[PDB]
Amino acid sequence: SHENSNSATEGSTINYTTINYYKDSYAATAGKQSLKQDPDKFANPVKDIFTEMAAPLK
Amino acid sequence: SHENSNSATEGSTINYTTINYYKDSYAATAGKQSLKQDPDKFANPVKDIFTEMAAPLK
Amino acid sequence: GDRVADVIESSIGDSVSRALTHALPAPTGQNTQVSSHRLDTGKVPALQAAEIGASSNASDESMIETRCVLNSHSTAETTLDSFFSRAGLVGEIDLPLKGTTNPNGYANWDIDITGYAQMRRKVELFTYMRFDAEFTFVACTPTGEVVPQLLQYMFVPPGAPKPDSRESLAWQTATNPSVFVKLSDPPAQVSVPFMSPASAYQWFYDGYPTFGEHKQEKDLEYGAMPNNMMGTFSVRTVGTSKSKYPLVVRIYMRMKHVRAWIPRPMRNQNYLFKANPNYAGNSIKPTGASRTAITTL
Amino acid sequence: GDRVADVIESSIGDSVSRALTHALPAPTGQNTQVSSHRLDTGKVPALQAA
Amino acid sequence: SDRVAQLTIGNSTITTQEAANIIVGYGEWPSYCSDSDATAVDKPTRPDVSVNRFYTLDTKLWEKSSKGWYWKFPDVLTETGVFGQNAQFHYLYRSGFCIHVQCNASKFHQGALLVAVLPEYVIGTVAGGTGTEDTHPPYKQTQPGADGFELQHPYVLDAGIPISQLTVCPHQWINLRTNNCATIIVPYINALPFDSALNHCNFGLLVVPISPLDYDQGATPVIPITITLAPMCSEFAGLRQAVTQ
Amino acid sequence: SDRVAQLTIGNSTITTQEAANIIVGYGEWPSYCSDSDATAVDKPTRPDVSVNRFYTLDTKLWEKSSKGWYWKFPDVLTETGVFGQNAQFHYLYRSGFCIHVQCNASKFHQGALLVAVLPEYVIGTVAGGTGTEDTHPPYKQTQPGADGFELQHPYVLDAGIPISQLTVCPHQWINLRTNNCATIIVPYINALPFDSALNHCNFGLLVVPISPLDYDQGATPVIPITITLAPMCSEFAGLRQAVTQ
Ligand SMILES: CCCCCCCCCCCCC/C=C\[C@H](O)[C@H](N)CO
Ligand SMILES: [K+]
Ligand code: NA
Ligand code: NA
Repeated sequence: SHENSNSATEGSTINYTTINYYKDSYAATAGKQSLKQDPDKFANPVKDIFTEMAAPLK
Repeated sequence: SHENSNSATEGSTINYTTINYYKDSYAATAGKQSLKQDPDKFANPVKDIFTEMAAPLK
Repeated sequence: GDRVADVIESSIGDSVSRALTHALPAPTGQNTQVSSHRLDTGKVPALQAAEIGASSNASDESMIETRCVLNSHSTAETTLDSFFSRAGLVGEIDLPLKGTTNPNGYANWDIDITGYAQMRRKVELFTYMRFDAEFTFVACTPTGEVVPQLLQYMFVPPGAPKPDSRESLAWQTATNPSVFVKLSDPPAQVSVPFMSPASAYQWFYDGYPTFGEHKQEKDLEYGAMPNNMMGTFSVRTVGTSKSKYPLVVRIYMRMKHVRAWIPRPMRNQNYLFKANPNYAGNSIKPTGASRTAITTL
Repeated sequence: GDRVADVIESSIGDSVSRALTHALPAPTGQNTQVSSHRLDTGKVPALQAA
Repeated sequence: SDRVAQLTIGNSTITTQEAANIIVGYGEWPSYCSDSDATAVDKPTRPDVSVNRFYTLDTKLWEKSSKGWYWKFPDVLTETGVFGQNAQFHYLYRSGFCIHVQCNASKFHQGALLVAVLPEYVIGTVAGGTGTEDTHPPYKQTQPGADGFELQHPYVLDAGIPISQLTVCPHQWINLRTNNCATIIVPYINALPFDSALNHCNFGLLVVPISPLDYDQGATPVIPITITLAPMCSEFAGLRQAVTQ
Repeated sequence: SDRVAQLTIGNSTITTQEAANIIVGYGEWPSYCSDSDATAVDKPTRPDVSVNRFYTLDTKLWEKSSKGWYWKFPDVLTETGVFGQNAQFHYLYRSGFCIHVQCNASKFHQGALLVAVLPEYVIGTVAGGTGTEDTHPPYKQTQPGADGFELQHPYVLDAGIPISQLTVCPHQWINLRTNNCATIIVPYINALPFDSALNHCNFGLLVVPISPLDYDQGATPVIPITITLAPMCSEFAGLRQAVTQ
């Protein structure tokens, strides 16, 4: 379509498939989000990574 | 479409993207305007322009 | 044909408007470029001559040392349609049961949007305006209640017969446009074209509509512009018998496809009368707030 | 590394002494050249601004 | 080279040695009406040199207590020269204007005038003071002729609008330590291609002191402000007998 | 074009409409210390905009009887702004300076100031008058801070040397009929690559009236001299706690 880029997610590393009937994109449906995850950001934010087989503190 | 050119903006140096379901164009949505500006018309309407670096009254 | 040199080298008749300036695209605010120190003679961006009539051309970069800023801030919300294409109240019509005003089930309202201050102050920022409009009609009782009543709205252009009763023959509306709607239905809404005999409506007309002596008796016509007089909006309850309900019709206008010319200073005194700039001479107020001294906040 | 423009276009750290003047060889006193009369407007070597 | 100027049109020439450039209102020079904007079908008359020339119409005295004045266009000129005659004999008229306001003092005097052009300058009244009376300005006030008229309440421009924002209109300042004149070129401004020179004033000229005139006792105390103007690209149509109102 | 000037450094801009060019001391612009001239091994800190900017430090009144004043660098600034803080927290310091001395009067006033920079300005005493006492100048006199200090014997510059030869140093004159400011750019001058901002003043600034101030009774009698200066290419090293002396 030919609307404005009003949505709160314009420039998000994940892309959506939404529906809209208005010139402003924030009026659009929530749609579908891509299913990417990065748990290491929270669960394993160590500088020097350690493998599963080794002893963590060597 | 195949309507009449009834709009108040027919012949405007700026073009719009509107929606309409009637034969008269003035029934259309406001749409989007192009984003051109000419501030000099009001802020700098001098006959002989002067640059930023020079002394205005020489 | 023209043989004398002065007729040949004449610019009499040049119909091309020679413009000194031109519009450029500007969808975002201007960016900031890196700047450094400048210790130089001859070049002086800070110094100006306001007498010329232009605004200062000095920028952030030439007055202080700046970093680079990439500005993505949009300029879209300050276009004329963004500013004006919002519906505001421009008229109110009372159709009471008992009363001095419109007591007989019908009313004629001359179309004039200068009776309400919010809207009036915005449009008067410009001298000339050309636009289409969407009119919405909100009707209910004075308490805001919705009752089962049928109404008729009719647009009466200048020269068409204005109804003078709820039963006027004019309501046959064979050519004028009319809207029949129930108070129980959503607000009636229609699109209106740009209708002036002129190329634009003008909120200010420094003149008289007719020739002649301008004796004090007819000074109420100073500033009267027939080109802005679009006619009458007439409303009635649809019946030969009086309505059981007191009614109120609120009229909202939303401009669209707007063009404006000649900006002017914005109103700083209260409005007193419709289409005339009279202000109370005994209560001239400063444009804004005051303080006790120029050296303290 | 430096990504912001102002760091890239920076003169912080310039260690070169920029000199406005330079020495020239001068083993003898300067000579005198022939000169004639000059009756001209605009040009004025005698006038200075100390 | 921004300070010296010569304006020559018709059989008249103006000089100034202390100018501050020239303002071309709304960045557009005056021009004749095109065949597509026009509506009236009679061939217009364009007198040229006999009407597009400078007319010096009036002199006011700037006093330490002056409030400011205004003139209306083309009203100021409807009774002057060949221009006036044409404006009277014809129903339709249109033209642009070159306005040159003059005021010289000395390097020991001070003060600043704001010289502005305000299109469609509708005058308001004080509404009986209390604001309850819908009174209207009389003819001599809306169209003062060559004499101009003095502002009663300059701050609201006798029209309920702030003079502080008048600079949003084509203007120049005559700041005595800098210049002695203001020059503004105005194109024809209207929502119609031609109009009546008598019933409608397209714009008003405002000359208002913002920084009051001052000088020490002993310096010339009479400081005049003279208004000189020239119609540009004048066209007239709809000919009949002469009419003044 | 030699008379008008704008100096912008940091978040500060100076303008002048009656300048007399700019002097670049010893024909050399300030620069940072090279890796071959340097000796101290810690990585220096170069704060940039927060310290290389104009600081207006003091105003003196020029009177018909004024003797002249001096200020010492970097002493004048060791307690001002972010520059001061850095000079206090670090053992080592170096920088150049842009000095702008200001003094305007009127076309009816007269007088001439000599504005000069004298590197290593060692102050002497009158030796008990008879010259038999080896007395020494006190701290408040050798490093007067932002207030500066008044010369007791300008002719010998309070140091037994002729002010008549002070022009062998980077300088300008503020001769009222001509200009209203002096601008001197000074590179870092020392026999070492960096030094203590507290223990050593690299140069002194001298502002001395040579042709006395004069005017007729009735003309503004208060004629200030204001000193504004900006460090250029500042570098600091040898960090520890803050020290003022
Ligand atoms: C069936 C219902 C139709 C209602 C028709 C409404 C037509 C309104 C036309 C818009 C007119 C714009 C306002 C014009 C002029 C101003 O109000 C004043 N006269 C200015 O003095
Ligand atoms: K941008
Ligand atoms: Na400038
Ligand atoms: Na010379």
